[PDB]
Amino acid sequence: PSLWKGLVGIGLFALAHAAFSAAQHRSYMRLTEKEDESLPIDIVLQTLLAFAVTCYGIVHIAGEFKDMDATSELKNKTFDTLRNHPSFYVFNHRGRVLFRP
Amino acid sequence: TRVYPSKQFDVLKDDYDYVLISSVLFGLVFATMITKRLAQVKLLNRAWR
Amino acid sequence: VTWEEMRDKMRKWREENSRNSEQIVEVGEELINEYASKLGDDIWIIYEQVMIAALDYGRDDLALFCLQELRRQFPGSHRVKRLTGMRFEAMERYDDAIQLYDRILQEDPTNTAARKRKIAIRKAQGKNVEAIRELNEYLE
Amino acid sequence: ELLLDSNIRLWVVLPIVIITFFVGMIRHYVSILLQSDKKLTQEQVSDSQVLIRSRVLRENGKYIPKQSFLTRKYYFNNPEDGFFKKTKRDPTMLTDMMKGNVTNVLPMILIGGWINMTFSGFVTTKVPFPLTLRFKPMLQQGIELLTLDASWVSSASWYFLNVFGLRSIYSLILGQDNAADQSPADTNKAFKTEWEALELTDHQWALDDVEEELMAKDLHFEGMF
Amino acid sequence: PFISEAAVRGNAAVLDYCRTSVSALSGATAGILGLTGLYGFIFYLLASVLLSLLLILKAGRRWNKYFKSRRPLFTGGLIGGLFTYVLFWTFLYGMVHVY
Ligand SMILES: CCCCCCCC/C=C\CCCCCCCC(=O)OC[C@H](COP(=O)(O)OCC[N+](C)(C)C)OC(=O)CCCCCCC/C=C\CCCCCCCC
Repeated sequence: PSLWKGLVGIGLFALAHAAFSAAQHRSYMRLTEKEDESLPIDIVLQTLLAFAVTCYGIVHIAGEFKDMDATSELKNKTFDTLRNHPSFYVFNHRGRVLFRP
Repeated sequence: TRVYPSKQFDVLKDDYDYVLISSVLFGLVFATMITKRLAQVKLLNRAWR
Repeated sequence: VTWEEMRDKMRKWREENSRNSEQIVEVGEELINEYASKLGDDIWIIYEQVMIAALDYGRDDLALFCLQELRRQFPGSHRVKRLTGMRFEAMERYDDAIQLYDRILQEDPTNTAARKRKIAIRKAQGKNVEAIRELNEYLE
Repeated sequence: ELLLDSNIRLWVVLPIVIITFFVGMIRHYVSILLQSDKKLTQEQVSDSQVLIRSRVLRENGKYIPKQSFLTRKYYFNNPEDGFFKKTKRDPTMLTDMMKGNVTNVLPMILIGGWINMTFSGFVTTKVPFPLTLRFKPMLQQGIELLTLDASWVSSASWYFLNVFGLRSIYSLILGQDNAADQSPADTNKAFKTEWEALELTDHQWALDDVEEELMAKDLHFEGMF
Repeated sequence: PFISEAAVRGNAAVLDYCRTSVSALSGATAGILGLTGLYGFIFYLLASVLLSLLLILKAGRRWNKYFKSRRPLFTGGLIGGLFTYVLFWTFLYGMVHVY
């Protein structure tokens, strides 16, 4: 369904928010200068979950596969279509006379 | 004062050409738009001949 | 029933060469009258089918409209030249169509549409033997 | 770490990415604009299509009975029939093709040189993996530091990394087999090699055993609605 | 049986699009997390197999008519994915952790 597309959007948004959080946390260190050297569990969990949902949505957004066997889409092609030959059309048929000229 | 023993490697230069970088950005995005229109028109004309 | 739906239906009906001239001409007229500006150049290929259907449908009134629009948009175009040739053939005007196709051939020799249209004229005239000979020569 | 200037991001990091992206788009659109089909006369297209037919016959003549196939063979490669025997015949084009081939990489290198001059003397970003010290002279052009970690990169090599890592994005957005990246002439010899090859080819009518392989299983019929 | 060039080309194109998108996203995520050095590269491989699993789910059953074999699902355009992964990794690790 189309909602899949919407899903991926929020995923990116989630990732974007993670970035902001990470940036802020970096400022934290740039003002604390302590031996933490570790991201908050909340931000990494949020980033990983956003990655998972965004990838799952993207896989759907990629599209639908197509079968290799050439007789798949040609199965429904009745003989009433392949014979038309659009380049070799002739307009000397009963259609013109029968219909309004 | 301040001293830069390494020519201030980690700071933007005072003589940065803002009026050139911004100009090239916003005169090249427009160039991309114009060339996209040109490519579409040429493709249509080649298809129709 | 949105213009995208009939656009997709027309695309399908063009991908496989159908000849239900009535249905395709009705859908094309609706598209070019109500939703002409709703989409871009993708109607232009439609403007081909719409006239051909007209020549198949016999409703010549919009054939002139489509032809004039295409000609005013695409002057000196071999595809539009063949399309004018079909318009001429719609009323069995064969000499002018043959002259136009000869002019197209002398302007561009690698064009394949003109030969097909001229042999279609020949087979419409009933000269089956000469049409077969012309096709044999063209395939060579 | 290093307390890099924040203004280096808004004017040396993002503009490089934007420049690379839109220069790739510009290059692809200029490439499609420049391409013009060379005029072909009747003889060349005719012989090309004839050899096309010959090759497709060689590929899948198995679905054609034996007599039709060996009559094809007589027509193609046999003295008496005559076909394949009585069928044969600073310059501007070289300069144009050389310029077209050159314009696929050289604009990227010229953009790189212009970027290296314009954005010389910065430290733009830290490459997150420990590159070797011997790679220092090309990653850190325009920096006089000696003990600086090799993972810090100047503007030119950052742009190079951007142009290397953006081709997949180009294929993603522009379309499949796009032209924005970084990376028959003779018919007589073609006629002779087709002669020899189709001489070497054999026949295997694939319909000799279709019925028996069809009789084995019942015909699929569901989904008739 | 009878492979059709258009369908196999479309399948290759959709697989390449999915791989490129997932590699770019994985680069962005690795830059966000601040992974540095070999520990980063391994993550990419992990991301790749994750995508493979998803592709296995996407192809699902009866995939024999979609691909000759599952191999392009796993190693299809791995280097092309790696280049974009490292680009986006550097991008995000630069505009998140460096500043
Ligand atoms: C945080 C870092 C993440 C990086 C983001 C990259 C991954 C995000 C990607 C995709 C999500 C968007 C989903 C919308 C559906 C689009 C595809 C679709 O099924 O819908 C169809 C239409 C038209 O199909 P098409 O011919 O245009 O597609 C090309 C056809 N094919 C793939 C066979 C070549 O799609 C359209 O509406 C036209 C628009 C097509 C998609 C535009 C997205 C690309 C724009 C920017 C990518 C990166 C540029 C800036 C990054 C610089 C950082 C270094």
